[PDB]
Amino acid sequence: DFPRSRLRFKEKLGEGQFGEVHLCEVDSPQDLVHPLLVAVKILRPDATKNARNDFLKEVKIMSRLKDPNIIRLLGVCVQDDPLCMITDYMENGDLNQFLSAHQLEGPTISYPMLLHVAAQIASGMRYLATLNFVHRDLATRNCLVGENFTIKIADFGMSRNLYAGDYYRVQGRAVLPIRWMAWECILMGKFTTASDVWAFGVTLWEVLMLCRAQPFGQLTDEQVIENAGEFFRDQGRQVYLSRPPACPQGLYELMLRCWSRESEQRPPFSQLHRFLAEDA
Ligand SMILES: C[C@H]1CN(c2cncnc2)Cc2cc(NC(=O)c3cc(CN4CCN(C)CC4)cc(C(F)(F)F)c3)ccc21
Repeated sequence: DFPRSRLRFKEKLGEGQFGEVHLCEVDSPQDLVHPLLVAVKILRPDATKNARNDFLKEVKIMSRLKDPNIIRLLGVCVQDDPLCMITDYMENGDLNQFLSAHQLEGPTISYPMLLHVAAQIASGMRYLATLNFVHRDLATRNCLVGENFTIKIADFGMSRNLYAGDYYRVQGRAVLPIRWMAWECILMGKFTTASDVWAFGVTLWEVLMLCRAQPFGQLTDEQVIENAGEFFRDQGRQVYLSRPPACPQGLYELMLRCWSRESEQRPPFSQLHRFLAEDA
């Protein structure tokens, strides 16, 4: 596994129950593939067996995820306690905070740069599909920003209090990000690659809004659940996210295709990348 002796503390990026996150420095990297900045999630020596089990299930998943636009697992420290996972560290935080702090061309962001960010997301989602892996929680909050506008798709679960509003419970049953979920996810619980395309659609709406508003921000969580019912009903009472001001009708009709009632009609990520890379 990874030598703990090679991890040099810099900052405590945060804490929670059963663990805490650290930013560390690694000299002369001859373990991975001038010191390298790494992100370390460490399990508390007080953590429950349920907490230990969840950590090793998460390590198992991440170990297969190897793509330039997906968060890499550099290593683990599982042989002894406390258990830890080492990922790449993305200096500019998540895409939501990154976009929220910028204005369109407080630094600026250009329309081609917005599309370039949305292109990395599609190319990344394309990879997970080739592995037949459903993300289940794609949104800007779950996208990390690095040097030279690089985007790497991550998943924080429901660990950050900042995004508590993006999740609807449903107890007790299942805490869900309904505002990003397709109609079939809400009514049936049928998560697929085709429903990830719907989430991608909503994510591209977020990017073109520059993370300024929450999807269906004027409607209640119950009203959004009601709206999934109208897509199944197909009588013309179904509603959609409005066109962002800085969005041409062209790119808007793309978002609309991610919102086709039939999952077969929704375009795949290979097609979504190619359009975001060619048409502007
Ligand atoms: C080190 C620490 C801090 N870190 C950081 C902080 N600041 C700047 N840079 C980096 C980011 C980070 C991220 C993770 N986990 C992932 O990235 C993730 C995990 C899975 C599978 N789990 C989903 C959640 N579920 C509850 C359990 C299963 C899916 C996917 C993918 F499929 F989307 F790729 C990626 C773990 C630790 C850390």
